[PDB]
Amino acid sequence: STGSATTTPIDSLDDAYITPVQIGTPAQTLNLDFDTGSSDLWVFSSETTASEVDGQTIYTPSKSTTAKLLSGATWSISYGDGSSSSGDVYTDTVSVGGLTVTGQAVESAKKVSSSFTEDSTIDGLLGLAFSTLNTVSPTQQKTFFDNAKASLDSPVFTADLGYHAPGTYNFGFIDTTAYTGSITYTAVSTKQGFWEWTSTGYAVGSGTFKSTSIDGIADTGTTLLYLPATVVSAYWAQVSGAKSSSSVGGYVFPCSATLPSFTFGVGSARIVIPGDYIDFGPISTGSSSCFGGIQSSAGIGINIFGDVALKAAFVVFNGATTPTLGFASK
Repeated sequence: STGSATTTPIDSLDDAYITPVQIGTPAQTLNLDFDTGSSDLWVFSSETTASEVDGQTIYTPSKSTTAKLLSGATWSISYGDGSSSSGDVYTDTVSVGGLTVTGQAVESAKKVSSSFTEDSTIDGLLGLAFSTLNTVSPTQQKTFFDNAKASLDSPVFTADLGYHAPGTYNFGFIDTTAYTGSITYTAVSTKQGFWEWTSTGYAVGSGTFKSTSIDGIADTGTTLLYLPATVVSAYWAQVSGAKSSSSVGGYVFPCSATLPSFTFGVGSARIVIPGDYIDFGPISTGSSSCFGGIQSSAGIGINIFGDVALKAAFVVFNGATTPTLGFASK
């Protein structure tokens, strides 16, 4: 089997991407944030505290003939941005882009944090990291990918995120029309439950390439590119008037600037992030200070290749017995 679904930016900045997902019988379609940095499929639901729902579409298990309470199971998750959610669990039929899993754990939110409530465009998350990170207790649950894997034509999914445009998540096949050149594969460590890999270095604009190992994760659920402070300082030093602002929470730059590109290494291959991808616009409405898309990881504990980086590539998440990542230009 295969599946193919279009993923659409939630706003003009590509802050996140939503993908429609069919849950239950008859289908209830929710728009979920596919997150390669977490392992829970959770949804706004009929159980979510009413004051914490503001415009999201909800899953109502009582209207699904295939929903079953997963008795005793609870979940609770905290993300890198300080957001959180928790609740109980149903199993139900879940389909993405024509690919169906029966008996998928659908984590029904009873509580969500303010950032989820305030984002009416995101109806929940679909985690695509390794199932070792799933938070369901007392019986950990599998991701949609892990449940689909054995049925797929190839044990892979691909992320093809757009810049200010829709893109695609494919399951079970590699669309050889969707990228240019060849795909460079690189090793993955699953020790932390992430798609963790080591970049071979970076360049700023037309500058020379610096060969240096940068361990980080491929995380579709993170907007920006978070790298070591040395690398980030080297990038923003090439933008007149750029500075790190403790008041704003990162590097800002004059909105009048033209940003340089940023290149990262994948083995001997190179992925170029155009300068425009690194512009996240005014820090507040009407400001002439703009927020940068490359930020320091120093306060995180891991480097994150988020959407800024991933949307410059066609990315293969190879879930074979030995997982690997692949990157191609596009």
